[PDB]
This record gives sequence, C-alpha cells and structure tokens, in this order.
Amino acid sequence: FQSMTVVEIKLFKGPKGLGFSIAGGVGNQHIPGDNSIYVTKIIDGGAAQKDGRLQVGDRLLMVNNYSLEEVTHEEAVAILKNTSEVVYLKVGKPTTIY
Repeated sequence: FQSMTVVEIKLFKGPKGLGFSIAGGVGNQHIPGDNSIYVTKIIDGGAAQKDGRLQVGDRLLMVNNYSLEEVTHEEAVAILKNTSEVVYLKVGKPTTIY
C-alpha cells in the first residue's frame, strides 16, 4: 500500500538559501526506527516552494553526490551548508499504491 518514488530535484539557491529545514539522522531519529533525513518545513516564497517539487515528509537521499544514507544530523547539515548556488537533490517521496 505504501512505497517510495525516487525523484531528482535541481534547486537554485535564493539569497535566503534553498528554503527548507530537515530533521533526522542516526542518533537523532526523526521517526522511530528510521535514521533517514527528512524535510520538515518548506519556506513560503523560497526556492524549494517556488520550484514546487519538494514536499514536507520527503526523504533526502543524496545531495550533489554526497549520500545521506545512515548519516548523523550533523553530517547532513554540513553537506547542506557545503553547497553553492546549484544543488541536485535525490529525494524519496512517500507513495500510496492503488
């Protein structure tokens, strides 16, 4: 009934960044039993919102070749901070099977 669809999303940073926040990581789980990195908020007017594709609850899988599989929150954050203007996100979207 539930699955994941993997999508590639390219964002261009605005002056206020990509326009989203994250939670999760090994030792700082967003969801019980699950170490993945999740999008927790999408800022109105921000790059991610305007682009239209990223959604709250989506899993961040990779950023510019850097894996976010089984990373700490701090490793994730450093990856997100390390970015310049153009950012390629590999995203896992929760999906319902009909």
